[PDB]
Amino acid sequence: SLKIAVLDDYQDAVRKLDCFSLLQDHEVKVFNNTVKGVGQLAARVADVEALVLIRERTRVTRQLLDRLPKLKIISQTGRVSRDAGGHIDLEACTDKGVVVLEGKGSPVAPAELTWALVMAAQRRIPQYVASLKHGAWQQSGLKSTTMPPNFGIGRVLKGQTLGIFGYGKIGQLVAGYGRAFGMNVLVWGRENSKERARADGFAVAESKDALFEQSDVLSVHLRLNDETRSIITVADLTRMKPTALFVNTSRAELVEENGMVTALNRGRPGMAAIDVFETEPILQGHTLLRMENCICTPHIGYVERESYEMYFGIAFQNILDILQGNVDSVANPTALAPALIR
Amino acid sequence: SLKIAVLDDYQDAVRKLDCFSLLQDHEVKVFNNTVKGVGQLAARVADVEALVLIRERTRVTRQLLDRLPKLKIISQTGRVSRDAGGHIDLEACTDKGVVVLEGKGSPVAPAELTWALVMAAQRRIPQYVASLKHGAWQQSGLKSTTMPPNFGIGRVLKGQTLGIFGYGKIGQLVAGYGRAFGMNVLVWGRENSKERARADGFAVAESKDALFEQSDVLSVHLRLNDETRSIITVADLTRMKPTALFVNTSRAELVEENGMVTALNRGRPGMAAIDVFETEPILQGHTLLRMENCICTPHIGYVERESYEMYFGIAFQNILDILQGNVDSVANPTALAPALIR
Ligand SMILES: [Cl-]
Repeated sequence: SLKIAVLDDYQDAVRKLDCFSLLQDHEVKVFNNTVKGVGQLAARVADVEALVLIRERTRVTRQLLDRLPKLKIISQTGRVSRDAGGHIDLEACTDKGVVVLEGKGSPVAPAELTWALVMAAQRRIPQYVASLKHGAWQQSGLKSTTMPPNFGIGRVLKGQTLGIFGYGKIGQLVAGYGRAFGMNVLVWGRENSKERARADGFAVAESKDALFEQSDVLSVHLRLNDETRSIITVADLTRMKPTALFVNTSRAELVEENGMVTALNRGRPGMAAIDVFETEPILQGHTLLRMENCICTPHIGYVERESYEMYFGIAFQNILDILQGNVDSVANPTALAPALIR
Repeated sequence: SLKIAVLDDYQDAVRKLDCFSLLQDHEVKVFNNTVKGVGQLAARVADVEALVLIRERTRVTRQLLDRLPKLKIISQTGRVSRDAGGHIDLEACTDKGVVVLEGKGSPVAPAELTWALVMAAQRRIPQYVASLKHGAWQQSGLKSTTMPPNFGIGRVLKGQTLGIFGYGKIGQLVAGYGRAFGMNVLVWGRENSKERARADGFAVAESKDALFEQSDVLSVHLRLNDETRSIITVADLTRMKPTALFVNTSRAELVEENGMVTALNRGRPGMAAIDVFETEPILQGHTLLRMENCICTPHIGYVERESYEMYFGIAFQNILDILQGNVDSVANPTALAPALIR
């Protein structure tokens, strides 16, 4: 019987999941807000032996682990990144003999979310809905002199060009949606992405430059690492059409710092839809939130009922499996060794 | 050279269209708001000989035409309905010698808008967007105590049931989007609609009861006529699951008056997304508009760039064509016979 904490559950959804009953033999506290800074966070989880993390919402540093003597298990919803950086210091965990348990993820919820944003942006749904609530009939704004003529009006997807930057599992689903809407789908990425795209019957853009020039909607599906940090520059974005939509439900740092705000202010692309920010949560506003030609959602790509059932079901079962000596989900198995060999 | 007026163009889009230059030899006035008063409407359009209407935005009554001696042409964007309802009194037009020109429609823009609402509603996009703008991180604000658990978080489409009521051109497209997202499509309608659906590979409902009970998302795709008017009752809607979404982008009058409000207030369906209203424009104090579980858009289904280019292109060409004697677009051909014979 462990003291378990689940962090960063803003809408208090975790405790209402069918899978929550998996932890019936344990004492579970779910927190509904985020605390940053080592001191306050260590005091909040001082007695917990098992910590459940929601994706990358909280980072686990050596300095945090120094302040947590009772911690035995970190159970990660979704994948644990082995690369430099990563939101969990695995070596520091291994040093304390804290096991990190790895879950599994799914591309479906964030792919559908990507498309929901494509459709919402191209039809100016948030803008029209908000205007209507304030009494303005059929008004979406977007009528500035710097903007294209009739930019406030909806745009059809059929027969337009969809650029897909990155062809992993999410990119592949979203490319499929494009095809089913009758869009002209072009893919770009590393060599193996191009190969899998060609095998799937998708056209590959001539170059990265060609992707940004030609796309009416450009959507980014890349994992963040040293190769892809700042891979999208202001030069790339300002190559985009004045009527073009830039979509990013991946990671904010894929675009060079302030690059997006900068490009929107220069009028190319014409619109953006984003789900991810450099700093989260955003409680005190953001430049992009005050722009009528940006639609921003609060990192809801994976916030979905079936996704939570699967994600937490696995993270909770992982804790149960470890307590029975099944250590298959351990990311850092050398933390199981005695302190003498550690 | 005729005096032409275009009515009800709220965002002043018509004059910025490429097809607007078809009327370069004429005097065009475009109005940007709606007057319904027969006296105020007559005074606006007192000197014009050609009237271009935007779908059903303005009603043309006998008592309107009586107050308009100079009017010769009514050019309709989209189709002209010969139904007992009908927003134009075609008989009055004939009696006054006014020719009514019928245009052509397209299912693409309203089908894509339907899907945009399905996705916006299922991921609670406007709710999350508006909350974020107000400083609430990852709150959809669906704060009812009688809603299903976790109803404030998003829901994937994959694996869910898509109910389609009516299988014309728009329903066929929406069914195709359902299939593309991995939904189980369920089609209901008249025999020939059900037959076309089975041939297209879709499951069909055995009864209207089955359609309302089994759908997770239910979308209505019927034309309004003597049989489909008030075809959806409160009793239909309260057969829907408390987790279900009802979508209506077709016509408000398919649903019995106050039926949707009543049903939503009784928790069944759990949510609605509605593009069409009994009286348009609506007022800010409209009942549905106040509801957190109703996403309301201001009849934007056909308000789209390519759609406007197509619809107005045809309507403007129709005017040009009848001025040169080509009268194929005339819906009331007997209006062309001499006043003494009328
Ligand atoms: Cl319309």
